[PDB]
Amino acid sequence: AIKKYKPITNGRRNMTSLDFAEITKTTPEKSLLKPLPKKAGRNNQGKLTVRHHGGGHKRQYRVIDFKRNKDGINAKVDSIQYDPNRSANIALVVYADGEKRYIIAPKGLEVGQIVESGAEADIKVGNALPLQNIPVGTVVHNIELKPGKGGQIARSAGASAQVLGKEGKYVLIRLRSGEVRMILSTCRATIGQVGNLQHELVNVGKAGRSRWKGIRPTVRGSVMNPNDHPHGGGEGRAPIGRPSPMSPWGKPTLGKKTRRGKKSSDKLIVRGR
Amino acid sequence: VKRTYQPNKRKHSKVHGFRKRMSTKNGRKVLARRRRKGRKVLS
Amino acid sequence: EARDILKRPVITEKSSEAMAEDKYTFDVDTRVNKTQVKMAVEEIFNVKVASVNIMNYKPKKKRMGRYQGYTNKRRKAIVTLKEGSIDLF
RNA sequence: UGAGUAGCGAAAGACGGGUGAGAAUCCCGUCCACCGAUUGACUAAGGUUUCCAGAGGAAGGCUCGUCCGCUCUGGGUUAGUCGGGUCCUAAGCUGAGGCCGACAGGCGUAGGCGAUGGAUAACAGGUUGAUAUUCCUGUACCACCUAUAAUCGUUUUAAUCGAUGGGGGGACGCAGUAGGAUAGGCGAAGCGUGCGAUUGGAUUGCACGUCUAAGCAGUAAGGCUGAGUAUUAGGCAAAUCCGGUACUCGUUAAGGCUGAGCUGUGAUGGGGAGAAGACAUUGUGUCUUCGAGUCGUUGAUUUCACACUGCCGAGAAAAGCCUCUAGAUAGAAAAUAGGUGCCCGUACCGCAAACCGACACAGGUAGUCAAGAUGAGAAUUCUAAGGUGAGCGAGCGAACUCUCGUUAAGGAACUCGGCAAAAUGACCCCGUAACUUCGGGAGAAGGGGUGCUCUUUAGGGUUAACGCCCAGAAGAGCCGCAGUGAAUAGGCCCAAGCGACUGUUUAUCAAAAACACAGGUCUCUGCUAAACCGUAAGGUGAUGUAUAGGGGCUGACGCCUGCCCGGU
RNA sequence: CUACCCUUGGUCAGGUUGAAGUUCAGGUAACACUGAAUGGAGGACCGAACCGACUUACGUUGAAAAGUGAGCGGAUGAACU
Ligand SMILES: [Mg+2]
Ligand SMILES: [Mg+2]
Ligand SMILES: [Mg+2]
Ligand SMILES: [Mg+2]
Ligand SMILES: [Mg+2]
Ligand SMILES: [Mg+2]
Ligand SMILES: [Mg+2]
Ligand SMILES: [Mg+2]
Ligand SMILES: [Mg+2]
Ligand SMILES: [Mg+2]
Ligand SMILES: [Mg+2]
Ligand SMILES: [Mg+2]
Ligand SMILES: [Mg+2]
Ligand SMILES: [Mg+2]
Ligand SMILES: [Mg+2]
Ligand SMILES: [Mg+2]
Ligand SMILES: [Mg+2]
Ligand SMILES: [Mg+2]
Ligand SMILES: [Mg+2]
Ligand SMILES: [Mg+2]
Ligand SMILES: [Mg+2]
Ligand SMILES: [Mg+2]
Ligand SMILES: [Mg+2]
Ligand SMILES: [Mg+2]
Ligand SMILES: [Mg+2]
Ligand SMILES: [Mg+2]
Ligand SMILES: [Mg+2]
Ligand SMILES: [Mg+2]
Ligand SMILES: [Mg+2]
Ligand SMILES: [Mg+2]
Ligand SMILES: [Mg+2]
Ligand SMILES: [Mg+2]
Ligand SMILES: [Mg+2]
Ligand SMILES: [Mg+2]
Ligand SMILES: [Mg+2]
Ligand SMILES: [Mg+2]
Repeated sequence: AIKKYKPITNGRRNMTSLDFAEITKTTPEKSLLKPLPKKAGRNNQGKLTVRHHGGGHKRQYRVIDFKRNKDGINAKVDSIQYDPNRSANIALVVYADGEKRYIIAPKGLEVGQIVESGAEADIKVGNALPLQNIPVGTVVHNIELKPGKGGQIARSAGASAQVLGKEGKYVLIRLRSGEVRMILSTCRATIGQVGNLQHELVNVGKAGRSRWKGIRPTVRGSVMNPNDHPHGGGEGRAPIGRPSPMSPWGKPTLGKKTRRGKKSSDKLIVRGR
Repeated sequence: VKRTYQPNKRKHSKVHGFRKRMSTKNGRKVLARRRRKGRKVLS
Repeated sequence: EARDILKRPVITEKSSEAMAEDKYTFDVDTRVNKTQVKMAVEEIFNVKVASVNIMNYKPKKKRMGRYQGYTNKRRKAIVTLKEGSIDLF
């Protein structure tokens, strides 16, 4: 899974990478591609509103079926492919009527395997079902919050959640974060865990590789000036020098909770992370 | 040493030209001011 | 409108050499096209026009005393006759 | 006033002959010198007439001026095919209705605009003072139109057109070698053309040339690719097209798609080192005829070609194009002949005296081409093609300042400090320590060799061979102070502090131990996420979803990170 | 002009080192493993173009309102344009 580079240079020293053995086709499905120009963290006013985004390799977008709403028709896993837009890999599947779609690639999905969706689908990896029909204790991913909107939860590499119980209109689920919350039982989920489990272990190794990923450098608050940052100024190095560490925009940033009050989901959230 | 002014017909027109001036309320105010003063060149 | 399309003939050394080659040079209305020039020539001089080349000349800076200005811009056509001849004199 | 003072802005000129009122400074000539990965040839921006011819010499020109990018007068830019428009879309801009907002107005859907990218039919020669793929000559190609048409159709059609729809295609990264070609280079007792030395010698001696496009027809190094037939929960309807599926045959083949180049033709034409005739008030000023095109070798940074192989960071769009139907309608056209084909740019400068720098300014300015000797090379030195001698000079050869060379004995005694300088420097061979994260340290260090002649002799590429090219080994000799004989080309070592490292920074006194960094950790955030911009709408986050996103601190890696929650 | 960014293009003589992987041979009960060859990695190495700006001399009513000479760093990349 993980390949460790030899220290031929100080740049490569301690660097690692995925071996991409899971990938079975190295080019994408042409008809499922769309252009994805970079925003570099700049909004519709043309202003930088999120720091540290910019540059990086050009990417095409792969249209991904998060909805899994094509029910009662088998689809055969043509290939597992790399996708630059997300940590998970993606499986190109071919339905029995000849329509082709990308899905998040679950752990253990193999080329030639069959997947299905709907209330009658079997409980096996890659099948999509309403939480109504998914048994208690099952590990799932790509979970909807609103029926028919498409999966929004547990889509990263290695992500999964566990079905815990079934109230009347809602099913209890334990999310990767540890939160236990209710989700409408008409919402769908895909059986299994998202694949590419070694993603998090990669040692990026050098600054340039982050740059290829489109991440620009993070300048620490303490090495700016007072007009730049609450931590700026001071002669020589200085400690934080106030009761709490502060964000660049002057808000406390260590332990201060920011979840807004009076949210609709607060009565659905059973146990915080 | 590279100097500040690097002329470019397209840039000059698109930034300071007649249609750019006309496309904004304040640009139209620029034109009105220059006409009032009696400028030969409005844009 | 042919008499408006054609303004005057051009008489220069280069134009005289062209005339030796059966090419007649005219200053024409700055708004007309090559086709209009051909049709005007055929209407006015009862010739058959083989082809028309055309070109524009920018206003040229010109001085007289302390007054600076420009000459008129010009549109100059060179009409190659297929049949016939034109006597400008 | 300073004062006839500082300065006259990187440089090599000399003389002869002209011209003129006047000449170091203008013109012509000879010789000399300078650049030549260029000071040469193109060209995009930018400038906008500075271009050409004739005339001038007030002012401008750092001197002069008979001259000029100056002044006067008159001229000069030619396109169906080159670049742009009548084609396409990217970022971005704009935006009917719409959403938002005291006003002003902001945002935004459909739709438009918008090259720096996609598509797209012409080449060679000749010609002027000034334009030329634009004019002329020759020979093409593209779209459209008209007439005549071998032939096919004639209303469910079936000849033909065909979507504003479907599908295919266009269509793409980075690196790495290998190969086929071609351009270009080089050689030749192949051929052609000149010349044949007076300074001692030679006369198979010396010098020069040794080509020709698009188009059309054929061919083919290489690259890629199974094909056929049935059927159909999909491609908003349909589909014979695409996708899916099943079967038959096939699979180091055949067929299909691509493809540099080559051959012929184009072309008894053009060009051509040159020769012979002439004409001419003297004529380098022009007319007619004639004039060779070979073989070998080398060989691309061009092309086949993002082809092939490998890789992770996973690499535009839309149209042109092809195809499918839904639809349309009696008519369609292989060929032949004739015809039609607009607008804009086109001059000139363009590593510069014409652009940006107030200057005829030692700066800055994207891209293309770029020969010989040497060499690994686009380095180095000298040359070619081509261009240039720099818009003040003449003397003198003081101090002093600058730039350069050398230096007895000594050799860091200088100095804040070896600052500067000196030394090292190429290629081959021998040889090379602690330490180490096992990669390194390393070109460690420290040594040896290097020219020329001749003899003998293992090879490799290309060829029937000869021949051409590459490339060693051994021995014997010769010369100098010295053989990478010039130029270009690391000084090395032992230790300590700091930062892991490659990077980044105070444009214009600080390049660092500062920033960043990969790694660590804390913390927020369940998605209309948190954070951020905005009054809002609308956005970034993210077409992401806790292996994710924001913020704080720490800063590779190794070993570790103790006690205190009273205060905030 | 300059900072960052967006889309779309361009450029980087020549030489060197030799990661992973693979094949062959050996080796093993089988693997480890060893050697050779192959292979062509890298914010890798030397060095022009190009980018930069460490030292120093010169210049300081400059040739230049930041330059020039000689050395200097990077030069397939977080490159330059
Ligand atoms: Mg950040
Ligand atoms: Mg600071
Ligand atoms: Mg403050
Ligand atoms: Mg402080
Ligand atoms: Mg302190
Ligand atoms: Mg024209
Ligand atoms: Mg005096
Ligand atoms: Mg004095
Ligand atoms: Mg004096
Ligand atoms: Mg003086
Ligand atoms: Mg001078
Ligand atoms: Mg002139
Ligand atoms: Mg004078
Ligand atoms: Mg409106
Ligand atoms: Mg273009
Ligand atoms: Mg010319
Ligand atoms: Mg003699
Ligand atoms: Mg022209
Ligand atoms: Mg020209
Ligand atoms: Mg430059
Ligand atoms: Mg040189
Ligand atoms: Mg001495
Ligand atoms: Mg001595
Ligand atoms: Mg001392
Ligand atoms: Mg002393
Ligand atoms: Mg020194
Ligand atoms: Mg450092
Ligand atoms: Mg500074
Ligand atoms: Mg400095
Ligand atoms: Mg720190
Ligand atoms: Mg502590
Ligand atoms: Mg490097
Ligand atoms: Mg800088
Ligand atoms: Mg320098
Ligand atoms: Mg270095
Ligand atoms: Mg280097």
